[PDB]
Amino acid sequence: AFELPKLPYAFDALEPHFDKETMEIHHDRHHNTYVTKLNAAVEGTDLESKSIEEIVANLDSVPANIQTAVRNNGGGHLNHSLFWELLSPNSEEKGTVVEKIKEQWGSLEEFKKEFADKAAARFGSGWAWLVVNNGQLEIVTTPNQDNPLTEGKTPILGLDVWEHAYYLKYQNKRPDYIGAFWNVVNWEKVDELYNATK
Amino acid sequence: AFELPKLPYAFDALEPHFDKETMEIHHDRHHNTYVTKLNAAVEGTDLESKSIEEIVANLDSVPANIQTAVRNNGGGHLNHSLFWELLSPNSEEKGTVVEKIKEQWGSLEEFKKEFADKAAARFGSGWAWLVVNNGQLEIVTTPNQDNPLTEGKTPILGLDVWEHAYYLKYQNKRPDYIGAFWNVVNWEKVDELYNATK
Ligand SMILES: [Mn+2]
Ligand SMILES: [Mn+2]
Repeated sequence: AFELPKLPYAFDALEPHFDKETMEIHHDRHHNTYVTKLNAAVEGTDLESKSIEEIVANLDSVPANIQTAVRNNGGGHLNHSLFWELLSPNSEEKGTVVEKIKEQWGSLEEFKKEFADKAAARFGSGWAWLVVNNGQLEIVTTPNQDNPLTEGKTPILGLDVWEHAYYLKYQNKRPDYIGAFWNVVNWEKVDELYNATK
Repeated sequence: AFELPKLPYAFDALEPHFDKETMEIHHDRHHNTYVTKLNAAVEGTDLESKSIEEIVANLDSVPANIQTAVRNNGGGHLNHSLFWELLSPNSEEKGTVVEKIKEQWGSLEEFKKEFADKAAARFGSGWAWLVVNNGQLEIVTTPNQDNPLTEGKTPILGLDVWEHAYYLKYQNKRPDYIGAFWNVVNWEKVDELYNATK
């Protein structure tokens, strides 16, 4: 069923912000494992022929016996597939969302400050998200590989704050990693995901 | 009130099992942060002059306004204080508990298998525990910095499977880390904690 998407750039395309060793491991091992376990959980079930977005949006309906496996690895598959596409070696802070951000938060900087506090505050493994909730933009975080789509909020930007995403280059300094992320945001993709809600 | 406990050995004393850079960061930053934040949550209160074990044990009646900070950072302070004392550069597979394990699981290698499978199955950030409950041994894992003492079960052995504990040396290879752990278990301390429940 599901497959591991190829990266849209080289492992080292995001240095010096995200290190090449991490990009390789993160994608080829961690993501891939999410795919393997996800396929095992869904094979033989109604979920097999569903899209990853459809599975995660309707995770509350998934049978109790495979719900955790799908929640965690389906989560994993969706979240990382989004993540790779939301990164870019030549981020431009412009476009539809940067403008909606500017209008809602006053500055792009004010927005980053709020995103960074919430992302740093996520205790344990999780993700920080910019989501649209019924037309309105808001910053939420989730534990582990949970995704706001499960609660009917469309994510348009996400940062992975599992320690495996930053430890090799940043060790404990998660605030420095979040700071480096801004330089590699794929705002074009962010736009594409926002405009898909309209 | 609370203080960062000193390590009973050198930063490099557990090599080649747990690397020295990890031990230093793990102890000086990660554990220290749990201590700083716990101190902020309990200062000027009842809890300040209590022992970390009794705080964590009676977390369920700690007022809802500081519960999360105590749970996370107190739990953090407890779990790591146990962890450092539960490790040794002079590890020796004998004693009261080894014998009980032998009796209950059949062998050490059987008990290790079940411990290693559960430790590897803990999704996200967490700990794997050997606990005394109802005068029997039981393997359980907990999320984040939760400790089975809160659910009335006395832990006697504990393994940190937060990615910070192993990423620098093992990266994604959590099983290899669990494998190395066996070589530095301080079973003299496990005996002491087990015998304290009698
Ligand atoms: Mn990840
Ligand atoms: Mn730890």
